[PDB]
Amino acid sequence: DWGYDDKNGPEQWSKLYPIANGNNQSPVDIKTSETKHDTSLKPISVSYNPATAKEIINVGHSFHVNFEDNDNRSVLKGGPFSDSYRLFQFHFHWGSTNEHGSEHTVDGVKYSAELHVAHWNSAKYSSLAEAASKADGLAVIGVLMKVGEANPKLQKVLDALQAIKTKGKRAPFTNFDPSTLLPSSLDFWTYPGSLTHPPLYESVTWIICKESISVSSEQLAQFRSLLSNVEGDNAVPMQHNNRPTQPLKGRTVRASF
Ligand SMILES: NS(=O)(=O)c1ccc(NC(=O)NCCNCc2ccc(Br)cc2O)cc1
Ligand SMILES: [Zn+2]
Repeated sequence: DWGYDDKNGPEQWSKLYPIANGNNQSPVDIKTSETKHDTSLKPISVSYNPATAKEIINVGHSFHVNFEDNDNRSVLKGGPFSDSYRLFQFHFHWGSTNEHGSEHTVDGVKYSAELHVAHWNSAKYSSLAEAASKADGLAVIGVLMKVGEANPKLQKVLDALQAIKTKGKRAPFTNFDPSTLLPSSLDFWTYPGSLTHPPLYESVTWIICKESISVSSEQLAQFRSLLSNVEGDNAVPMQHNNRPTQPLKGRTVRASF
């Protein structure tokens, strides 16, 4: 099984998942002197229905908030896309201390955490499982989280963690619109990339917001106090789950601004 420790972590993923050394891997460092402004990029449009929120799950290396994805109640449109993409999940990545924790970096700068809002191409495919391995199958919005003031918009998420403290626990998580977590401006960078952990499919069009959102040192501590072990075993806090940045291999990061 893969993870983030020294024996099963990102530097070893290539043994079971050779795509880890591929040409479209994520995350990346966005060098702003090398980005290309593309006037053809449209604004990002998100329209999410809070009734699609379903469940929060401790998946061992992280926690996931999942959404009902049987129809187009919650969709992402615009940006580089001609297809509509259906929301299915959001989750976070974080690091061992405040000085790192984001997955993407901007001009070498590491942030404290990163929010991922993930969608699948329902115009072309019939399910997440079909879409997840297709080059145009997934769209993920990344938001860099800068340590500073406590972010009240995270409250429902943080309040839910006490009920999913150990691996495999899950609980209803309803009536929540994750567009409330996005920054005020949706100016973005986009590039073709991958899932940031196994199976590492090169199926993701990334949308990285220029504006960060805030998170406090104590809110990050709540993430790190989640446990990767099953109930009854020795407690193993989820200290970190961010992958190092990967080579661009000639890809172009486009800017909407
Ligand atoms: N950090 S991230 O880059 O935003 C990120 C990382 C991982 C994921 N993973 C995901 O969504 N689904 C798992 C793989 N697809 C389902 C699948 C796989 C194999 C078989 Br067999 C059947 C299946 O249904 C999403 C976003
Ligand atoms: Zn992620």
